[PDB]
Amino acid sequence: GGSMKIKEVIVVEGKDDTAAIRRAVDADTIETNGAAVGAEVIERIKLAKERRGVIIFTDPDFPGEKIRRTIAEQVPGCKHAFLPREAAKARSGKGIGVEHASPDDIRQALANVYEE
Repeated sequence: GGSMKIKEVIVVEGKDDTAAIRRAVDADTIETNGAAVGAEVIERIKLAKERRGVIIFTDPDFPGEKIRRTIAEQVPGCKHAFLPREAAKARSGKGIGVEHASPDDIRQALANVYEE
């Protein structure tokens, strides 16, 4: 048994990121659908950050990192989750993307945001 529930809202790129996350944890997500984010979505992320915290979780390539840096600049105090080293490799599993990550690799990424 067992399950992991996430208090923070998880900010992700798209629908397949949300799907991979939901297969791993009980969590709410906000999808940016890219790095050109309107003020309305930024406002929703800011309100989530202030109320519950936010974890940004994007792909370890240039476009995913561009989303991450864009949100971090516009919403101070977001947390950041990263796939473990092995899962992030392009030659391990199905690739580098969050959308392709196994449930335990997503849980490890999220667990590593917390000090203890």
